[PDB]
Amino acid sequence: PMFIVNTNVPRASVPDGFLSELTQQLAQATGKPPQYIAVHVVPDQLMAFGGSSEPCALCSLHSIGKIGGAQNRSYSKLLCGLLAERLRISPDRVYINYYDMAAANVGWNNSTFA
Amino acid sequence: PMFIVNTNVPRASVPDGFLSELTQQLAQATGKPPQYIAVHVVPDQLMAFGGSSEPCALCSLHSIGKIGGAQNRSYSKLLCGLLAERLRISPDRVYINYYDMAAANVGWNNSTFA
Amino acid sequence: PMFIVNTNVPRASVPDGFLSELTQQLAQATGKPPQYIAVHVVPDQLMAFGGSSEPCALCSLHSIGKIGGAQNRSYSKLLCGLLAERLRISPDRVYINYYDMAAANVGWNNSTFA
Repeated sequence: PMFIVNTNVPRASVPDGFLSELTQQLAQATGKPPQYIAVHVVPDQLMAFGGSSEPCALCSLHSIGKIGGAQNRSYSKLLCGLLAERLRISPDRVYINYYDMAAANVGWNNSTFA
Repeated sequence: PMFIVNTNVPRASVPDGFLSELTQQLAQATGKPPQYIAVHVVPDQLMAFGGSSEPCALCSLHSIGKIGGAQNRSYSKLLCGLLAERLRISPDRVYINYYDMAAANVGWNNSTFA
Repeated sequence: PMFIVNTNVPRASVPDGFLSELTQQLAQATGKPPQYIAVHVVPDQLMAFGGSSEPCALCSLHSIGKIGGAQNRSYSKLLCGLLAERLRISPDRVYINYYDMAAANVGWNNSTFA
């Protein structure tokens, strides 16, 4: 699984250990081993949500399976929780796009996951 | 809707007001309320289009519905128009990927739109 | 086709000529003319792969067709090869998401490719 967060919150507001916390929590939520979890945080972005430049985040979670109605609700509660607690971003200023990737459409280690 | 623009045009070439203009115009073109429109502009990128480093843009528009052949033509005319007029990027050096997101696959406010 | 790579490798480690090499090699692998190939490299990123911050890359390849099981294996070999040789990123620390785009869902030059 891969999780990306783009945000206008400044780099100095991202706590040390945030990458690790995301890795651990997503391993738990997805059921996948942490060795397969990739995380990417992009602060200091030039962005707006609803026309406002108050703190916000635009995110993606890609995973081979483990994506669906109930699961995505649960991921959204988890991830909005983390972004609120760690980055002080209001859950109503967060979008998370979920992608259920076909194994054949993810490249890794000179091949695909198919 | 979420609109992202990545470009090699420098930050100082992005005019004041550009994110608001995007937000306003996308609300109009998509029919969605401005409060749901998120925009993200990433200047100073290391990129090429057709092997050339002349001004270019790689973009995405994600929306829950309002995505289709005619609509996407109309978005492309609008957005290429804005990138040409405001960032001086030629329309033929612009790619926009469109995504019609399932409501279940967009997280917001601790839940999804499902 | 459009190829984007996000990496924690620093900008000074990206060799001269790298965007052209990507452009050329992807033209060859996809069969599409280089004039239609767009590439984007984003260094100095804050990211982790499998809980660690050694060199890694999170990437996407979007193409109108030319996406599938065998082709994607071949792209992954090529692109992991280039990232290893040029950026010294281990292939096992690289994910590449592949997207087969509908022509109607790609904007270019005030319209779509449909």
